[PDB]
Amino acid sequence: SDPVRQYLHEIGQVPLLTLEEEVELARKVEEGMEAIKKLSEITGLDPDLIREVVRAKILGSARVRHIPGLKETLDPKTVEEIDQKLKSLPKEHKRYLHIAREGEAARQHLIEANLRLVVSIAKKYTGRGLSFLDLIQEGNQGLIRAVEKFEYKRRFKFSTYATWWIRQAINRAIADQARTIRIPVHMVETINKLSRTARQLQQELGREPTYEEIAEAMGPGWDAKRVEETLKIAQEPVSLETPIGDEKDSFYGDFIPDEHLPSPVDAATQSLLSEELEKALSKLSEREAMVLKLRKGLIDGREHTLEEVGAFFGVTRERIRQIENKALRKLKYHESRTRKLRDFLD
Amino acid sequence: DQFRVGLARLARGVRERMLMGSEDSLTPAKLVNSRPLEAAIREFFSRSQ
Amino acid sequence: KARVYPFEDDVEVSTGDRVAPGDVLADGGKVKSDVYGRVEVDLVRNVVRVVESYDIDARMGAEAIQQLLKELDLEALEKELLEEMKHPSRARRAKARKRLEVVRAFLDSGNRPEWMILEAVPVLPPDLRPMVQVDGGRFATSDLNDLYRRLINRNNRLKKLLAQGAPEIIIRNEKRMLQEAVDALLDNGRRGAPVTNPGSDRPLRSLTDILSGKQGRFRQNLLGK
Amino acid sequence: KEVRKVRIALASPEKIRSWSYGEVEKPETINYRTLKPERDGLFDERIFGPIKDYECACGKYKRQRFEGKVCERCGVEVTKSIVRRYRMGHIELATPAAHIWFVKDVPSKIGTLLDLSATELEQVLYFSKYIVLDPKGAILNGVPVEKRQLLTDEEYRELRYGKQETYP
Amino acid sequence: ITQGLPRVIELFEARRPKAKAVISEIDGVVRIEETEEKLSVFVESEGFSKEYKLPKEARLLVKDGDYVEAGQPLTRGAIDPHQLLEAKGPEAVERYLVEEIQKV
Amino acid sequence: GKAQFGGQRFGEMEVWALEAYGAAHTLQEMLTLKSDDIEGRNAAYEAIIKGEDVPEPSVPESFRVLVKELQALALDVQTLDEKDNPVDIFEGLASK
Amino acid sequence: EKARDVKDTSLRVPPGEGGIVVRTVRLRRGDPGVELKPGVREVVRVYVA
Amino acid sequence: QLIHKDTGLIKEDEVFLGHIPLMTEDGSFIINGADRVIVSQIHRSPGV
DNA sequence: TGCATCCGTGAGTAAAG
DNA sequence: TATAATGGGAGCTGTCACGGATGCA
Ligand SMILES: [Mg+2]
Ligand SMILES: [Zn+2]
Repeated sequence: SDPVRQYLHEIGQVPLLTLEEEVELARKVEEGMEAIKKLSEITGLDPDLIREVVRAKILGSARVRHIPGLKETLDPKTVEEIDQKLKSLPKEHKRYLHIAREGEAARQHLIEANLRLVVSIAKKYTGRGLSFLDLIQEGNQGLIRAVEKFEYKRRFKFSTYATWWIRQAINRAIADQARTIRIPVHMVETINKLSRTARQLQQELGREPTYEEIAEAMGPGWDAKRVEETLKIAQEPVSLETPIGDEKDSFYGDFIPDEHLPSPVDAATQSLLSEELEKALSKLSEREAMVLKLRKGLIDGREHTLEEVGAFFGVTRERIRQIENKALRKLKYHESRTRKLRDFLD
Repeated sequence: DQFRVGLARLARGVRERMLMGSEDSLTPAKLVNSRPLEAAIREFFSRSQ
Repeated sequence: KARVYPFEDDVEVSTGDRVAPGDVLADGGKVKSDVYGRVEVDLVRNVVRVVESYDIDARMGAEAIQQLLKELDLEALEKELLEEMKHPSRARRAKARKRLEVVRAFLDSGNRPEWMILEAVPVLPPDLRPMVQVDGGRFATSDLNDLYRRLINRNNRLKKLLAQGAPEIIIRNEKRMLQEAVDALLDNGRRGAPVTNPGSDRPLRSLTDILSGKQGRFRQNLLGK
Repeated sequence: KEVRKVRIALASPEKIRSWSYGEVEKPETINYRTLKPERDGLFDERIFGPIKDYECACGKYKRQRFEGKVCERCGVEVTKSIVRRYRMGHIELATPAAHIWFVKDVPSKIGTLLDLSATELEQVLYFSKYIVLDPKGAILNGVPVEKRQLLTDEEYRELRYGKQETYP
Repeated sequence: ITQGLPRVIELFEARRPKAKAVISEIDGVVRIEETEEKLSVFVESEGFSKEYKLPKEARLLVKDGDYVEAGQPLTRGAIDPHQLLEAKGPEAVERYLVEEIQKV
Repeated sequence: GKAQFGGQRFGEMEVWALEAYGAAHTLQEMLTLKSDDIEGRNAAYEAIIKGEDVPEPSVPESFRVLVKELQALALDVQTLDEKDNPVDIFEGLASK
Repeated sequence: EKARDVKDTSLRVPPGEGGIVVRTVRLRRGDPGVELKPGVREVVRVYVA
Repeated sequence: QLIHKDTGLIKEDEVFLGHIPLMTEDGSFIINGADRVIVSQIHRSPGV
């Protein structure tokens, strides 16, 4: 029913390691990575493709997919080919294959054994914009990174090194996903520094700070205008389905008018403008009207240069400019006489 | 009642900061985020039925 | 519960492989497989261990359900249900009628049952879920965008957890979360808790809610405006 | 032509992809500084269309002479902006997901087709029990595994990965 | 004293009323059987016999040894329209619904 | 609303009133030319300021929104003709 | 005539309203005691009797 | 006051929690410049 | 073949808000 | 990037009637 209860149960299935089992699993992981290095040395294959093949066989045919970094599409055919090229090795060479397989199995069991630590850390990051489960999964990603980077030779328990990458992944996800308008990680850091600074200023000032006080407390390079611009850029959107009034009757978005689509008055005024422009252009000859329509973009949407209109009509650019000028002059005279286009100039 | 709810949220934040942090230097000012209480009261007075 | 088979020469199967009775384990084919199980090559002990287990295909989720639905031969089922319609017990006739109704709906329509399972999820045009600047420079936006963002974050993290070979508990959790993300996108509130925005008890407004009710599309904007 | 009927039917993944003009790959809406849509996000003009009539995102093509042209620099068609109300996109899922309408609208159409009760369809769909598609000659608790059988997690692990235990 | 808008709704939805009257599934003649503790009514055809057991204080619209039509009311109260439909047919139910609605 | 220079709501029951009168054309005006037939409302305003009779309306935009919101639920909704051949109410603007 | 850079967005009297102006309040960013929400340069209020 | 149980250290301070709206003389409030009134609510009394 | 029991769903219009 | 850290909190409640699916005896 409750998905977090279900995941907590599945987590409570795998038992917690003893120091010996932890050291053993970590050791097998390290030696398996070394063995994949050695198998790349021998076979001259790609270390990542080798790792993917060993992983594919350890997990089963249940999961097989194309990996982004690999140059070849990872399907059971090619994994069988590579597994056969591996199985045709001498004993002291083929030994590294068993090493790598056991290392991958240890990797899986180490992650599964330490899945509870992720939960016990992530429970303290709720309410920052991410679901509990979302935090748990991002922490599990951190746990996978920790497993792949751990060094058992340092004699540190695994929890210590894993907590670092777990916090890292949780905080990266909070910084990368919480906002509907995405903000770069460094800008989120600056925004939260501003928040904490203003909260300290209010906790010492007995009131909310002004922009200038926050600029003071922020140091050099910070003035009131920059605090204001940072607060402006940090503003989060609001829901169009926000309730208005105390019934379930109206949404906030219902009062927002559409500025994009033209109003019927706008469309009609554009139509009357085009028709009056054709009216005034019919008082010119066909050539001066066509030159004006070409030079202003009413024919094909774009404005032509004098050289293009002159090449189209077969005249010099000075002549096409002169007939454009006389067309404009006739239009100015007709407009002064009839005043049929003034009101459209707003 | 709304004050009590804001206080409960403030206390959750307080314990959150108590678990971590340099426990040599932790003042009351370093543990109290007044924002949840402020928000609860502001909500009651602006958008309550 | 395993079966031991020591070896003296080059072994032919590696750790993790699935073994059936009659499979060659090691020593050029001399030592072979007795029971069904999974191969644990022990180089310390120089024995090829086999822990008894079947290669059983048992899945979870909409992937399993989609497989089964693809596997339905509709005419065959129609025949079985017609035979069931001749049964004395009224309950069995009733159930076979209720099932045969769905079967014949799919048959006469030309819709594949598996289509009730989504592989590609459609995305509404952006103007129908706007992101608009209200008078004064702030932004207002539809809830569908946050539902789609939940969906896309969880789907992307699933693709990465797969590409990075994650354990089964984790992939299972991700897949559960993905199904629930889709469910909230389409009919938020229907199963389980309704998805809310942070710092608010208000349920987000999904596609079903846009379609139905007093304020739904039909009654609010199509049968009257 | 004149509209006379309106049909409604299920849509295949191929049909849904036929509607889509692009896959939405990033959970991002618009850029916090430019206030322009992000690439491969929910508002991308490459997918859904131009924001301004007959004008691509960068600005290379800005009149009606270009119609249907897809800009090479930014990839936005030059048509009317009204199309941002009509052009679908799609999300390609890693794992298929059930359309809740066909699950929770009792009696469930899926669960009726497969003779699966509401509880069983819930348990399989939200990852609480396995279901067998091939037993590969498995045997559980003295009876062989029949297809479409509901195994708990303990049972599936005992069958697929064998029995064992460790004692201190 | 009426039932009003709830009665109209109970009719338009064809809901089996709470204070439902009992009707005869067949024709026949009536034979009452009333112990001081229990009460029943029997409708007897020329080869058939139906038994309608009902609580003690129910008001009867029937006199002993009378000839009742199939679907005729025996108890007082509102007739179940679906029982009327099975016993007496569509025209009977149409008459009943129209008249009962018009009463309000 | 008056503050938004808004229009009156002609709701479900007002529609029933127009139906019971058999004012098919008055009703169709309410549903298209006066509310959300974009081309229709523009063309009506232009015809009236020119002195012409108002044009025959076309599809209300909210029905197009309904079609697209059903597509968003993986339901294919298809306007057909009497020959059961699809009709495009989107005028090609959303078919590749 | 060149098209001016700006456009008329003035606050006019809505339909069916009006009267006699009796108060104007003006607040500007950079003025003593005054701080508006981020972004706004100035706020003007007119009271009509 | 903060107290570490083992250390015995006791640090004390008066912290600022924000503002509480005051009620005017006539029993009303002033929230964001507009007078508001909190309406008493009737409910089932606790008990058995 | 019959009942109790549970889950889902709907519960007036316009106005202002 | 390294002390060790390993299973969560919030429910929140004066209808109501029906219809249809599930559950028992
Ligand atoms: Mg400064
Ligand atoms: Zn471009």
